[PDB]
Amino acid sequence: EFITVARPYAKAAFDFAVEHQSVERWQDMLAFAAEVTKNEQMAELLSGALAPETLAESFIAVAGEQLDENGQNLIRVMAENGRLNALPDVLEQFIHLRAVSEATAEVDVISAAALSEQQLAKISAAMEKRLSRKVKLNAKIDKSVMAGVIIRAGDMVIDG
Amino acid sequence: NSTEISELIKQRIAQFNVVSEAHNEGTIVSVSDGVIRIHGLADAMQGEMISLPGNRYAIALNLERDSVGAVVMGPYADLAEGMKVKATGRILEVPVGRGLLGRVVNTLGAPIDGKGPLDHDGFSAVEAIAPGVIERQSVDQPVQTGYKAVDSMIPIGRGQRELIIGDRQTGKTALAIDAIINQRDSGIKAIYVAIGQKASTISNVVRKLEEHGALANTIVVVATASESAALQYLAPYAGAAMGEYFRDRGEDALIIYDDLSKQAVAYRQISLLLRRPPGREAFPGDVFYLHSRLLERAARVNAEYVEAFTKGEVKGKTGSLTALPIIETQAGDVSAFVPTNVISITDGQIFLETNLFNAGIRPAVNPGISVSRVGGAAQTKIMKKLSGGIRTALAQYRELAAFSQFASDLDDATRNQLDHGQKVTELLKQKQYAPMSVAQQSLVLFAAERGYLADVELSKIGSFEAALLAYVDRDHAPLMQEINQTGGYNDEIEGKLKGILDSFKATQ
Amino acid sequence: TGYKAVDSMIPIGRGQRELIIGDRQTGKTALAIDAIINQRDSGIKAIYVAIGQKASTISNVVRKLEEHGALAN
Amino acid sequence: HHHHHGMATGKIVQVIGAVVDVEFPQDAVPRVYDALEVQNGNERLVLEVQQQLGGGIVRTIAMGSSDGLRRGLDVKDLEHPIEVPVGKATLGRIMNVLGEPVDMKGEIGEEERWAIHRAAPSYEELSNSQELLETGIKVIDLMAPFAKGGKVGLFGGAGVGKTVNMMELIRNIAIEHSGYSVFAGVGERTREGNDFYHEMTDSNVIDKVSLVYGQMNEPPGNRLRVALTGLTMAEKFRDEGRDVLLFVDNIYRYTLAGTEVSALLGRMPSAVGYQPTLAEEMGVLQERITSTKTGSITSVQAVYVPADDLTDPSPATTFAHLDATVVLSRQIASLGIYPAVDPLDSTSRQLDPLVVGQEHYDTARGVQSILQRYQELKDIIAILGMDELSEEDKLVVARARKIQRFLSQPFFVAEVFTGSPGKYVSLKDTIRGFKGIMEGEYDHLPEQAFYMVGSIEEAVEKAKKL
Amino acid sequence: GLFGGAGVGKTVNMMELIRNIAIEHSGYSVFAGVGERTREGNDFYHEMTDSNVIDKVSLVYGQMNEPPGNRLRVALTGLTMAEKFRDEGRDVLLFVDNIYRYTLAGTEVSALLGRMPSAVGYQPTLAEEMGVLQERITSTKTGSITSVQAVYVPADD
Ligand SMILES: Nc1ncnc2c1ncn2[C@@H]1O[C@H](COP(=O)(O)OP(=O)(O)OP(=O)(O)O)[C@@H](O)[C@H]1O
Ligand SMILES: Nc1ncnc2c1ncn2[C@@H]1O[C@H](COP(=O)(O)OP(=O)(O)OP(=O)(O)O)[C@@H](O)[C@H]1O
Ligand SMILES: Nc1ncnc2c1ncn2[C@@H]1O[C@H](COP(=O)(O)OP(=O)(O)O)[C@@H](O)[C@H]1O
Repeated sequence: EFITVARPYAKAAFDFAVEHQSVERWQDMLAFAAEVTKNEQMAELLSGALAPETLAESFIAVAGEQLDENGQNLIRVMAENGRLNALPDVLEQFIHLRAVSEATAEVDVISAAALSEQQLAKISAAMEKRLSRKVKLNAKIDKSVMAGVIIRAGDMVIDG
Repeated sequence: NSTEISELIKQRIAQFNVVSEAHNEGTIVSVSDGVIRIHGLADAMQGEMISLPGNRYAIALNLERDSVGAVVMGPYADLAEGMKVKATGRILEVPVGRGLLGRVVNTLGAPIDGKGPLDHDGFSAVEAIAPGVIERQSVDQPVQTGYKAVDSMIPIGRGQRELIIGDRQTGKTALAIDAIINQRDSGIKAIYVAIGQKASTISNVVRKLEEHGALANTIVVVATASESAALQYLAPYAGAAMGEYFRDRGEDALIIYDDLSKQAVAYRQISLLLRRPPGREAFPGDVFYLHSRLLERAARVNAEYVEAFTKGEVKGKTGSLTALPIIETQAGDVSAFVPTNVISITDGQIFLETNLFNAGIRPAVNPGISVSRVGGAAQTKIMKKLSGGIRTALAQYRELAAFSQFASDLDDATRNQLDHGQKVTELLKQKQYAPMSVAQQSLVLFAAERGYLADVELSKIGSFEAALLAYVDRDHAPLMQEINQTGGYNDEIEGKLKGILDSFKATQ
Repeated sequence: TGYKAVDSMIPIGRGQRELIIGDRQTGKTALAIDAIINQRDSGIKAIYVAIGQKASTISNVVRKLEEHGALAN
Repeated sequence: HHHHHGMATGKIVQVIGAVVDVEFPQDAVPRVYDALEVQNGNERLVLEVQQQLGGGIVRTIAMGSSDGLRRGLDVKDLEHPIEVPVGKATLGRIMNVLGEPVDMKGEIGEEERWAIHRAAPSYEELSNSQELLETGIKVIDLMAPFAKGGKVGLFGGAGVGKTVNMMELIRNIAIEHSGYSVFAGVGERTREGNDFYHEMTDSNVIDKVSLVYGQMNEPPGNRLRVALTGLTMAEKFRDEGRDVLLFVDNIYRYTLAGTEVSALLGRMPSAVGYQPTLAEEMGVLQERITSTKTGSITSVQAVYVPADDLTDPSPATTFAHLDATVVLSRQIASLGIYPAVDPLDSTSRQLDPLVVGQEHYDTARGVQSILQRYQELKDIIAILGMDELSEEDKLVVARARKIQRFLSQPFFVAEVFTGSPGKYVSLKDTIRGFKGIMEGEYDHLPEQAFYMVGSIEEAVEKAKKL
Repeated sequence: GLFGGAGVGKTVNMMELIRNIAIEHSGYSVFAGVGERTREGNDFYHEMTDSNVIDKVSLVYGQMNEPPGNRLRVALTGLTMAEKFRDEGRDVLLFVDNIYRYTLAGTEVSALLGRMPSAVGYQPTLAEEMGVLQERITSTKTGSITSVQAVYVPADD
């Protein structure tokens, strides 16, 4: 999980993704790929072999041909990199990558996370807060805020 | 890791598909202090010089997969990374001409004097293979000591491995240096290495080149503090190119070399740069690989030299090449792997003793502290002849020391020995700067031949009596020419000596 | 014993770590290994430490057990 | 000075201590030292250059305090990679390492500016001269000649009096001026510093020179920088004056910081954990020293000898680069001798007998012989005691303890340490000493008398009483 | 090995050896030399001149210049023919040049390897090399494997 290593790879991604404008498409490619990577019986086999060509070919081969030429030459980069083993991490990055542009999500307050796409901190946020009306759900909230205020409280008891 | 481009990844993103473009000149990704990771100039020649922004060319030894980088002597800071490379087609070569004897130059042969004149022919790479076996002729050619014990202590044929070994601050840059003078009017051609030296040394040196006004019979290059090690790393190899133009010119030469180690660990700093594991003290495993290269160079060719460059406009004759090692020791530690590998390497050995230096004795060296396998082949039937007692006196005086401790244990037989040894001891003397007559060598024989010891018995009067002696020469000095000329031992000639002993009676 | 002055000089019984340290060339490789002969009766079997030294050692050694006799023990 | 407008930024990439890990535009590019600004919450700060790292991210350096910084921070830049105002007005008030007037006086100083980089004369460019200087130094002025422009070396770690022996350096230096010169000190103690300031005031000599003085506890980045302060500092003068003189401090610290940062650079140390280029750095610094045909300069220099390991490669580059130098004996010190220098050790390349005539060269040689001897038998005694002393030897030994004991004399300014004053000395009088001692001329002479003593006349007055 | 020193004129000894090889026996014997001072070869040439040892003259090349690996490597070369004549069962002798110059060799080997410097970068094969030599030489049922000493020594004690 170097994953920081992602960037030069990961970075050119968005750019190619930007340039190639695939991100719908490229996004597809990534979905497909992480899928491919996931394959465990394959995985045992996956570090098996020395010849990079062999893997580009075989991997690309059973793949179901979701591949792109830019992603062929480039996949050839990751294998030539030999680093390719860990690739799926980038999708996470890619997510943020995709996310980066214009996105937003949410952290559950005490219940469940809206992940609302709201780009104004504490504003678009506030918009969601007010937007409750989702005010209904408990979902452990009370134990949480009462226990957390209670936590600041006993914290002061200690302070007392 | 090395990949690192990411932006060219964008390039390579699809360009992994298509490349097939070999520049002579690739961009130099990033640099440290003259050395740069770089990519391009797809074709490789190992150790190829590589032109740069500005005249400079550089080189890298390490074949480095998928990218490589290199450094160059020069301003390293001006440059900017990723510049299109400047390919240099030639591996480095150095100008080769026989006309520099009066002028010295930067590592480039750039005259630091700025003589402005250029007498040299073409240019030629610094390092090259040595001559075949048996292509060498053994050479009896003597040499002029000027320290009596230099020749008397040791003979010198042309071509031998020198030693100088001795402590820092011992005098041994001018104990080392002071040596160079005796050469003088010799007429053989020579150069002196300089490792990193302080300039004032250079200047005053030049003044000495007024002292010996000569200064032009032979030239020497220089190394200074600003200098790039690469300059040094080749600098011995650099001079190698030239003296090869004398031996290769059929000429016979000696070239001083000293203070290498400075260069050496500098080459370690290369290894740090090389990010490559060194040996102890960060010493390159190379070591005797380098020393192999440079040290390997010196020779006295045989009429195999009849095969010449012109091979031959004959001149079917044998060339010979000598040179000067100087070593230095902190605390006088023999463990020095440098002195180890080197010590092993040396053909003959020279040690200076900070005792006699500490004695302030004119010489600091110790009998048997310094030895040479070459031996007395160079020593002349007279010179060879008369020279024996040294060792014993050495021993003796040395051995004499033994009872000195037990005070007053000994009788006159001893006292005659010991006295004689004090006497010889005295007999050793030398100026800080003096030329040597070597007819003066004949002088010594008296103490052997002439009783001469009882005479001028007085310490002061012995000493002075040396001078007075020297003077008396003017009274008669016809045969010395012949003597100086003859260079041979004639029993009949010994008469002239016997009678000279009268002039001793004559001169006080 | 195998060595008078050592026997007298030191006693020996079974199971006890014994140490030895000594100069090569004498007698070292030889040592007292002849004290195997001291076994004679050989009530306790034993095995010689074998080290990679010499086929010759192996050889004169073989010859030596022979000279003594017998190695089948 | 001039804006220096905009320029956007590197963002702070990674927090490695004081090491600057941050990333700027692709086009954004420095020199191996170049001008970058950034405001801390408090203030503009600057990190000197990086060597070369990619991604608009390179490393960098600082004289400031690293803590309390937020990552990703934007960073400004100045055009002039280095700009050092060069005035002659400076002699009034000291300045920061920034050159910020260290005195309370604000100083307009001068517009002319300088930068760290500086370069050496041509082969022919400098002048070489034998003019020399002689003073109240009991020996060393006597024991050794001092040519004009000469850079005197100081040997040793401190505690040697290296500040107090250094204080002697002040004295003799202080003793004779007949010109304009300036020295400073850095990574150094204040009690001294403020004292030299108050006494400088009292002296009121500051007109002749001012010197920024660096502090011991100072941050390294400055410490590193201080040399450039030296070189540029000279540059004006060398241009300005043909002649100069100075003194140098804590160059041990120089090495010290330098090594200290080396691996911080992600470099492997030179041996004994030295820094790999450290010698290169040295040939740099000593190389910075020069005296030219157009102008020459003198200064004397000190680096703490680490621990009296002479093998110290630091000490190697010392003698190597050494110009002039001196040595001190912690036995001789330990001998309680006030002067406490390693006489047997120290040596003058310039010393020439021809220059010195024979009498100097000779006599000195002789004493040297004695030293050789007393050293020589010193063993035999220690073993045997003296019971067996050969008459002659025994005599010499007398001359020996006497001669050692003899070297010592009082110093006028010295009354501080020991209430006792002293005086300047006259060479000829010394020459006399050479003979009479050589004579052992005064046979009854008191041993105790000779120590820390006045002339043979004075010691003769002692001799009267003492 | 022969404890020996310069100035001894040990060559005289060597000659006596060969003369006893053809005289005392059929030597069918050759000398080995490597890494050495240039001089003797001429002398040897001279000696090979002086001697009829030109009959029978193999010249083992003797230079140090080679790669420390190249240099060190020469053994099996030295071996294979004596392997012929001793394997011919014929009495065969060969001269050996350097002993602990070869020590320096095997070290320079292991170091060159980038194989981890052993204790003081000790050479790995010292036992495998040394006893490889041992493995070479014996009175062999076919023919004895007879060879001359090498003296080179690290400090020569
Ligand atoms: N005959 C002599 N007797 C004593 N000293 C001499 C003699 N000839 C030359 N010297 C001295 O050697 C002295 C110092 O030599 P030098 O300056 O080379 O020291 P150094 O060699 O630089 O130190 P190192 O010994 O470490 O190289 C010179 O002052 C010179 O006078
Ligand atoms: N001091 C001694 N007294 C009696 N015999 C001795 C003595 N020294 C050596 N020997 C003889 O030498 C033999 C021991 O030699 P051996 O070579 O085994 O010694 P070593 O140290 O083992 O040699 P290495 O260990 O080098 O093989 C014994 O058989 C004995 O005959
Ligand atoms: N000639 C001298 N006589 C007596 N003491 C001296 C002399 N020179 C230096 N010192 C002593 O050196 C001591 C240490 O002061 P300082 O110079 O800081 O030593 P250092 O600088 O070597 O640490 C001072 O207390 C001072 O008394």
